[PDB]
Amino acid sequence: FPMYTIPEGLGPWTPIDLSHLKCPDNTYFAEEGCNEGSKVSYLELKPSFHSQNKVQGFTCTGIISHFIPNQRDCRQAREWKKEGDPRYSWLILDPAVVEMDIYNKTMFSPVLRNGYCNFSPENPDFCETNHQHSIWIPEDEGRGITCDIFQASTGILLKNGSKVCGFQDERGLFRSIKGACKMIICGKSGVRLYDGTWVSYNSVCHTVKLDNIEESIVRDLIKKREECLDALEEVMLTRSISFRKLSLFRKQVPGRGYVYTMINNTMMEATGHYKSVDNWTDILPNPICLMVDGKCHPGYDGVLFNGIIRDSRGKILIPEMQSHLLRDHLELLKRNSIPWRHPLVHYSEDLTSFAQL
Amino acid sequence: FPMYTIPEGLGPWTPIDLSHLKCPDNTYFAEEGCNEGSKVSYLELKPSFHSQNKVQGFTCTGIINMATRSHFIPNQRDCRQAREWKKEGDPRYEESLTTTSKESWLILDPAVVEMDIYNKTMFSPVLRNGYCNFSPENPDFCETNHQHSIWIPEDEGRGITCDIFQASTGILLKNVCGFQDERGLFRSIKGACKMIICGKSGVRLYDGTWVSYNSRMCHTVKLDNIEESIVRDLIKKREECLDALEEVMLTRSISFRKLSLFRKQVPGRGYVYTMINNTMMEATGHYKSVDNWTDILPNPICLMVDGKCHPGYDGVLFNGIIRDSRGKILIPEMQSHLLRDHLELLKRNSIPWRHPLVHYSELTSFAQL
Amino acid sequence: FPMYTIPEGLGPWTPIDLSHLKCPDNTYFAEEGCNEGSKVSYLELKPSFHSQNKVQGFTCTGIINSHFIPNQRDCRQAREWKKEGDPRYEESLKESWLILDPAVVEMDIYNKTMFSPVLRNGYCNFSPENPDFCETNHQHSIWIPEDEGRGITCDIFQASTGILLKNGSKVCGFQDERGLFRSIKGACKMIICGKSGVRLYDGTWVSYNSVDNLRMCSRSKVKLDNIEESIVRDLIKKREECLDALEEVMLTRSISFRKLSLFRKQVPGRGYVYTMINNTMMEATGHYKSVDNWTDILPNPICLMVDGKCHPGYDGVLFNGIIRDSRGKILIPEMQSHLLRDHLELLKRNSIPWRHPLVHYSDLTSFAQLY
Ligand SMILES: *[C@@H]1O[C@H](CO)[C@@H](O[C@@H]2O[C@H](CO)[C@@H](O)[C@H](O)[C@H]2NC(C)=O)[C@H](O)[C@H]1NC(C)=O
Ligand SMILES: *[C@@H]1O[C@H](CO)[C@@H](O)[C@H](O)[C@H]1NC(C)=O
Ligand SMILES: *[C@@H]1O[C@H](CO)[C@@H](O)[C@H](O)[C@H]1NC(C)=O
Ligand SMILES: *[C@@H]1O[C@H](CO)[C@@H](O)[C@H](O)[C@H]1NC(C)=O
Repeated sequence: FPMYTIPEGLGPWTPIDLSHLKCPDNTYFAEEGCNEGSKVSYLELKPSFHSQNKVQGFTCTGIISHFIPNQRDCRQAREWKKEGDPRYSWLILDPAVVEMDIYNKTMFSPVLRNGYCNFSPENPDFCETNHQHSIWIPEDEGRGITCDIFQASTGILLKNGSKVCGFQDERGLFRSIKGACKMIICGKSGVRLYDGTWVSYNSVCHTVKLDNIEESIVRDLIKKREECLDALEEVMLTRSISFRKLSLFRKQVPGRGYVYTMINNTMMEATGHYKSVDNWTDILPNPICLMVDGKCHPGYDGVLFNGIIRDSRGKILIPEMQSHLLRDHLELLKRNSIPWRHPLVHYSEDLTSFAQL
Repeated sequence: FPMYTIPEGLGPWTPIDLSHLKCPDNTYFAEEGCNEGSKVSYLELKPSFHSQNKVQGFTCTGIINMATRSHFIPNQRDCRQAREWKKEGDPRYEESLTTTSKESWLILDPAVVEMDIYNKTMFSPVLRNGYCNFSPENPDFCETNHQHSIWIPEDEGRGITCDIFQASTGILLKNVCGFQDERGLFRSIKGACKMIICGKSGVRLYDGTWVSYNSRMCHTVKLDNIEESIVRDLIKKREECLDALEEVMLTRSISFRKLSLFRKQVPGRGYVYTMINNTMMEATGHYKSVDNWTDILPNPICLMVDGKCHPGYDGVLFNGIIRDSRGKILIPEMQSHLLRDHLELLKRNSIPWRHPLVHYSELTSFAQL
Repeated sequence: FPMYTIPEGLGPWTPIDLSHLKCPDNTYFAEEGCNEGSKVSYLELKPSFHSQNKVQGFTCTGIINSHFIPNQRDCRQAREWKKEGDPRYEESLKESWLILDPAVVEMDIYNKTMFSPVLRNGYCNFSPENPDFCETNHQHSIWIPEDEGRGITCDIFQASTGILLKNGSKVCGFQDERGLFRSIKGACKMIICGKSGVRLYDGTWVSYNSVDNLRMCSRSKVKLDNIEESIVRDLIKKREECLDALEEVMLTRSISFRKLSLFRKQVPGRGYVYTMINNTMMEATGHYKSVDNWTDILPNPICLMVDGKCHPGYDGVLFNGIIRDSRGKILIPEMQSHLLRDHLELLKRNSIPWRHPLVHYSDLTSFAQLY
């Protein structure tokens, strides 16, 4: 476990719900007798693609007693309110972020009926929401779907004579072949590696295979994960989080993983390629500049990503780093409120509780 | 400490308050010089007995209306009448409706209390001074911290019974150091003493289990005969469960993850907690070591306890175990070791009920009902 | 780290806010080749000095309509009628002053600036334009100290006698009158109330000028590089555990006597001592010493030995998590935990209710629910 990790080539931020935060996958396999290879021109996935499984949406509830709304007017209602004249009819409650896999494009969320939904002839452009009379709609009719998900990059396919022991990234990251498998995405053939990255290079598929690891390291990963899950348990309870606690969601080993922040009291997600950091100067060459992708990362409203913030005098507070310095800071400790809980998440079975709005 | 641990002989559930959660005693002692012996036949304690510490009950509060509101000290007789009306759907609701005056007995339940199984002394924060004793001046009821609110057990008999033994067969091992369960789990004489229960002759072992045979200071643990590293881990584990308990009592919610911290990590007698009807539930069981998940999970959807797949309640089992939507058995410790996160195991499950007369300081605000 | 730790020469209690809880400094430096030296007779700091950071105060709000800006002593007169009884409560039911207290503020004891969220933009300085009060983030509410002199004083010194230790003619450390070695590592020279002396790394000052102290002190208000790795990351475990304790207090406005004991200094030396009275948190200051055997401090189940005398406590609460049960047994959280003896009274989350309305405030007004 390096002292620290910092994302390389960070993707754009997507707003998410609290329930979307996931504890990092901290597995990383070493390089042994596998160092030489041939440079392989291959395309891999752009960082936005890994934020394609979060589809923005709103919900719609009709009334005079509640009635079953239909998509067309729900949209023009949702298009108003985005600027406001009538304010009522169809009650529009947002954000309603859902997950969806790239393959069947199935949607998954507690606000959707039976936990999930699939666009069908009977619902071509909406989901039912296990409410009496509320239907869920995405914010882009096309659900931010696209296949412009690849870019050119140069790596080295690693020799072991004839056989392939692994891969090495354009960044330099050794990614092994231990948990690699072959899979087409968007009509291109490529390899799917344990780490999460997909690469286009062809030779010869949530879970985790953990049989070839020393007890000591599999115990440490379980330690790490449980720590993070307690924090998640408490974030979900209190709808709040401290920048300290948020740092437990930072992928602790080099590799692809999520990067988390808070903007406008909403949790935000992006994808990056994590690189080991050995010296605080390597990412803070002076106290006021967090170096990410060769640029000072400015942040927003004093908040960078992954629990990093900026104090009252402009200095960067990296939780892990302050903690190793025994220098406590109330700003790292204060609970940041994430108020929004969507009404129809915990809903069951003349006018609902969301008569409030 | 075994990988996991599963109850044998799982007794019936009784409802408890969150405060009755009790972090397990994880002490278990070795067999290093006690080979074989003669199979003896004996009486041990039915699990239900170990739940005689808890006595279900309710509370009753006199209610005088207005005219054009007030408090009186009712008697058990028609508190019990109004309580029974509340159990079936008699218009006891009409009672709590609003010169002209109305008398009503406001029933508030559950009010589970703790009881000295011998003193028969009940303990609660609802009882006046946190305890109560039946007397000729209160034959069948108790006083609370509210002068106009009485406490009454649901069973006039407070489940006091002596039908608490029954027949079991095991092995007395020769050296004589201890006895082997009908479950085959060694118990040592280490930390044992003598005592009489329902007039009977028997020994109590460190486990607390009682067996009928003979070949006397008697709750406590001494833990001297324990190496440093182990007692550190016992403390480590216990403090970890106490953290869970503190947050449970505060938040009045509990996640199945954390619920698993109350299971006895070692074989022997201990409690088994589950959640039925939005209420904590307690039963007693004899715990058995587990070395391979497939011994309890003959397939993904069957949890093996007392020979049968446990059906579980509301797709939820005990000790933090649940069923997913398809029936898959989620055992927290198991999932955790596979690095497989489940929100079902993380959602804080609400145990909302909090009795008004707990920590009440001498018409009342608790009264709009 | 000693099994436990007990405050010697315990000063008085100052009511603090929850946010004023601080996680201890568990550093301590051993002796190597620093055995004996010359006895000395010095001045050291009264423990109350270390709570001079906390200036009590109240806020006075002018009601007539709160639409009236109150004069400073239209407010003290109102506040002193709250302290006792009087018509105060009858103005609240033409000109009247709603008093809202406590309103503790931190103060830098040299430039005398006060800081708190009830103050305008979170801080305050006296000026000829407010020689005896402060502004709030509400235009009709001022803030006023409880003492005109904000606890300022130079009567902060006490006479005690130490041992000045020698390796060579180089001085390596002191031995306070309690007996506890305090090294010279990270010591500096400073002037308090016009006396000059050395500030040792433990938060203590003694008047006694020694050689090789050519550098003066920067901020009274830690750093640490020459310590065993194992030790430094042990300390980080303790700090982090205390910081978690604190994150939940601030959120929930409550704390258990289990949790509270995580704030006690794990090593001998100057440290804060915390308790609750009257549903308010409370800080004091003492010179902690190692406890090696519980009976040293618990000679008998009902008496906790602090400064020769049994500590009475207040409402069954003595400090640092120590409480008295229904019998009057002394429950030291650490001691109960090592015996695996659970007690609900330790787990119980004790409420710290008070939230002064004017914290981050931004006709008539809403918190004016007549009090
Ligand atoms: C007194 O000294 C303190 C330094 O401890 C100064 O504190 C700063 O005050 C500004 C506003 O006045 C705050 O925004 C800063 O956060 C404070 N810094 C610290 C370190 O507390 C204070 O300004 C000084 N006052 C005077 C009059 O010199
Ligand atoms: C946050 O809110 C402000 C105010 O409405 C808005 O202008 C801003 O664009 C929002 N944040 C981002 C990242 O756009
Ligand atoms: C029963 O025992 C408890 C302590 O174990 C005591 O508080 C209670 O008063 C006793 N009552 C009687 C009647 O012995
Ligand atoms: C606590 O409150 C009482 C008044 O009820 C008062 O007499 C006592 O001095 C207070 N003690 C402290 C330490 O504040």
